[PDB]
Amino acid sequence: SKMRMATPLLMQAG
Amino acid sequence: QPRFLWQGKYKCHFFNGTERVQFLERLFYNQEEFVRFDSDVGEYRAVTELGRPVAESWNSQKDILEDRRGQVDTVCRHNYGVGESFTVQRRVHPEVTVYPAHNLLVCSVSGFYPGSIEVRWFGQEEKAGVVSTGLIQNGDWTFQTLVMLETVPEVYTCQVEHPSVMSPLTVEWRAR
Amino acid sequence: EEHVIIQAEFYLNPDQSGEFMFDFDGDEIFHVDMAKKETVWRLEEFGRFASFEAQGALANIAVDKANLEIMTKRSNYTPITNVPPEVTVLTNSPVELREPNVLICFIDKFTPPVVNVTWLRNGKPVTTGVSETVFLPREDHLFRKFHYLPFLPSTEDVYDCRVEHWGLDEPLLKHWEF
Repeated sequence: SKMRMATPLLMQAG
Repeated sequence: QPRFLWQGKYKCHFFNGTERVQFLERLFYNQEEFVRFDSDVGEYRAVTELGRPVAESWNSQKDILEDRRGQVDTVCRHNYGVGESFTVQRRVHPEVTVYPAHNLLVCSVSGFYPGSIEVRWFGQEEKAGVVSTGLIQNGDWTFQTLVMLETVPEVYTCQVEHPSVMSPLTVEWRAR
Repeated sequence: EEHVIIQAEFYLNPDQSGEFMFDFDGDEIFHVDMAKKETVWRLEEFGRFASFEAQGALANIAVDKANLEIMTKRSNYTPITNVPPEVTVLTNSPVELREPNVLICFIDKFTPPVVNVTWLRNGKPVTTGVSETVFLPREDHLFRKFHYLPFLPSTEDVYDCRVEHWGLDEPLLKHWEF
């Protein structure tokens, strides 16, 4: 029932 | 005023359902693809110079690669099951009509889903001289197509075969 | 190749505008309205078979905004090269006099994803029953967009789709007649 998604990766750690 | 655009595309490619699945991640800056994760390679690969240190940082992290390598099962294969009934298994009947457009006979096929369709002109069917505008996507889960016939010229019949309709749909035409 | 599902998201500066959608074989399954924190199914019936937590898309777009801001610096504040749209006004079915129909304005092959689309009947703008899609993805990573106008075909009425884009030197106006 629940559609999932790919999460974007963070390029830098701040 | 200056504009800056980011684009993220996460593609799940299914080849015969969940038997063969590939996950493809592509990142874009100002329309230009700079880095990508192809599941068939299992690592990030640069497309342009900006993606070189980007792919370098992510690939050096075991946790990042294992997350990206498991996308085929956790997201791709999971989502195929969730949407299967209303997308893959969606069937909407075509609406068939015949009219002339010099002589050129038109077969209008409308509102059907999915896109896969067989449109044949027929006594004996004619295979040569049956130009088509092509498959047109209406952007609302329906397709439309016009299949013409360079004729001079007898009753002409348009036969339509689609996965929604069990028997072939036919529309006859005669001028007065 | 059997079936393709694309999760397409974007973020645009300085407009601070983001979008998130799912595409199945060239058709939209749903999108997330960032302003309403809402999952919008392309066909209402889709929300009866599946669900999507809109919050996840908003957190994705925040990451897109952060990454865009990093990438903008790394490029030394280099901007998008604008591509103007080619626009077409058509119907979804053969047009019949006094038979309800829908005019569709197809705005294609453009970037950035910002447009000003207006429908007009006999000159005057019309907003009655009008509807529109989000910025839909193309394989050349440009955008396409659909604008819809329900109408009762006549032999007297004249229709136009006016589109404004930054890549256009002049606002495009595509004419439609029965």
